[PDB]
Amino acid sequence: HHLVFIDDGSTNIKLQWQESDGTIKQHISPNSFKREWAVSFGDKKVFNYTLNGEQYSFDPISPDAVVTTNIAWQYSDVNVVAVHHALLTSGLPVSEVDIVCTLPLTEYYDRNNQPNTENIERKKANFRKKITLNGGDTFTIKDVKVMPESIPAGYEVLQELDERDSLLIIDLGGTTLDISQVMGKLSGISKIYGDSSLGVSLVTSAVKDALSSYLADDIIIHRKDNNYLKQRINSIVTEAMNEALRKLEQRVLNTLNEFSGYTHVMVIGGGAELICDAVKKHTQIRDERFFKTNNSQYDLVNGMYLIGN
Amino acid sequence: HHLVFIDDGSTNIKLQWQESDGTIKQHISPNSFKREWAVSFGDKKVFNYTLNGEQYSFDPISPDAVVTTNIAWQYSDVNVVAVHHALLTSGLPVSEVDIVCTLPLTEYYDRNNQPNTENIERKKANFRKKITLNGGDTFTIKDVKVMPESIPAGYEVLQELDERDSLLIIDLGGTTLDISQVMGKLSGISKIYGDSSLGVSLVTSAVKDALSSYLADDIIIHRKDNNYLKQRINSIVTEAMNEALRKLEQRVLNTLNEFSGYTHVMVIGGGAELICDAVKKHTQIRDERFFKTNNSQYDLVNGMYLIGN
Ligand SMILES: Nc1ncnc2c1ncn2[C@@H]1O[C@H](COP(=O)(O)OP(=O)(O)NP(=O)(O)O)[C@@H](O)[C@H]1O
Ligand SMILES: Nc1ncnc2c1ncn2[C@@H]1O[C@H](COP(=O)(O)OP(=O)(O)NP(=O)(O)O)[C@@H](O)[C@H]1O
Ligand SMILES: [Mg+2]
Ligand SMILES: [Mg+2]
Repeated sequence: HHLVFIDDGSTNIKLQWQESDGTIKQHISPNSFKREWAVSFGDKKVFNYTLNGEQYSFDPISPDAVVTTNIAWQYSDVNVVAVHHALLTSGLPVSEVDIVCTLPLTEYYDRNNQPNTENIERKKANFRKKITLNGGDTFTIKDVKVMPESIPAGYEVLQELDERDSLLIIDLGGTTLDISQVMGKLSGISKIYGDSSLGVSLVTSAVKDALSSYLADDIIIHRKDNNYLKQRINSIVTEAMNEALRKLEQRVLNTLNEFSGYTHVMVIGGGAELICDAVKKHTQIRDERFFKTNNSQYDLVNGMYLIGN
Repeated sequence: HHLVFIDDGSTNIKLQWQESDGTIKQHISPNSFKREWAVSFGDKKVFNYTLNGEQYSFDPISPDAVVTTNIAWQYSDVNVVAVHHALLTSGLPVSEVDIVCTLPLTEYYDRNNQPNTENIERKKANFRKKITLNGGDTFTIKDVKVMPESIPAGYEVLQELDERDSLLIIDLGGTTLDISQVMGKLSGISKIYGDSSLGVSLVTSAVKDALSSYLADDIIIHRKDNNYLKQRINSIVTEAMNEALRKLEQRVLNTLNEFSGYTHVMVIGGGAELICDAVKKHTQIRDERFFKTNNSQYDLVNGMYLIGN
């Protein structure tokens, strides 16, 4: 079977898997689905699913998309649809697959930092829900393993740490800021933290107000090039973005005040690039001990792959 | 002992209690504390606390206030400080008190909608942490009981419902939208929902951007009076607020699509007035079965009082 590692996040589903020839592929797919089939009169291609006697369709523009920011989204029908759609648009041949998926830190672990067995099993069972697609066959999910978010992204680093050092893993997602503090060699977890009131979406929504999702996203990724901005549009948007970024940074730095005793720091998630500078400065962590990739939104799923593949 | 009912929310702490003479009092106190004593050279009055060998002070203006939007805030040192400060500014005489406090729906209950016993006990034990105040004595918390959020606010109504009807309780807080669907006579809970990516703060922050916290709060509460706006300031702020409100409404209505089979609807929390209209319209719930007070931010703590007092 193909083995697919899946970071099913509330913004995008990230996939990683190894091809027959040993080539490693990554994939990303939005999770925007409405609880209704999409109608095409001939122009658009549509992905119309049925899950539990309910219609779903991929829809990246309707405002009536199903919410994905609630806690129980991890165990929802629409999550299952989102994962099947990701598989279906990945380029993998339709087939039986084993998967490894994630639960957010505060779902994977209980408030005593021990694995939450009931949540883990609920996550596995969710993918037994049966799905159909109009005008095509669907992947068949077989074995399901569950990992926590965060930890796998830091594991390659954790292997190099003294059992006594501890890595601070800072994950700024689209809708959440989650942080773990983990003992070297993954000998234990000293602290877990989850705050769903801040994510990249703060900045995206701010920019959007000053003014699709793409325009704002493009404006943000190209904030360092003045000609792109002037070109892409027709000074206000700019100030708004900088204030959003400023407020984002302020709150992230506030959050870090909840942690101490860490010797190493790593920043992951799609928002890593937006707070990287402010986090390095504030932590005063000597650079050899500060970790950030150039593909931050895939750090988790890559770490999962290196562990479980 | 005085018995104090406490809704310790991430924005404000709400208190309710009965006086010796049977008079019912309510109180509200912000939860903004920095992990450091506040310095007064003679002008300001300061509340400087020590919790676990750590300094805290009430601070409604410094940006470095301790975060209160993370999940574990319910079990934090700073929560304990916030509750003692609320008591201390309530007008109650300093003394030994029994209290009833709340856990959010998704902390009080596990993902199988059964009471989470470990979380409940962790909440009780939190108030055993010892606290001191500079230049004054602190209340002594004795017995602690814990109720869930939401349910108590709807209980007076639930008593009147057929065991077969079900009340949809919609709680828009400062940082969270939580919803329960409860069988009449509190015979059971059919569904629990928690989304921490939306709250009144969306609107408050939007207004603030268009431009203290008060100015934005005042602008919002008086959005229906054009002279107040013109007077309070020096058209932009207006459009921004209306777009924030519009987006708020859109997402709340999206959330309601996750629920069905309810015969009654109730809207509570500080944000109830901001979505009341859109919720009544969208639900198409006949008015005798739609419940909203004129003191929405105290609905929970009042319901707790009526139950436990
Ligand atoms: N280099 C970058 N600069 C700016 N934004 C980025 C960058 N890379 C990714 N993003 C965006 O950051 C957002 C968050 O990405 P991501 O962390 O993968 O979301 P998520 O995992 O699905 N959300 P969550 O459930 O809260 O953890 C997305 O909208 C990305 O497009
Ligand atoms: N009638 C009103 N109109 C507009 N805003 C209001 C009104 N009443 C209260 N608010 C505000 O709404 C916000 C949310 O209040 P509240 O629901 O009590 O917060 P909370 O319980 O502490 N937050 P949370 O932990 O997310 O549940 C506060 O900032 C209030 O000031
Ligand atoms: Mg993520
Ligand atoms: Mg509340």
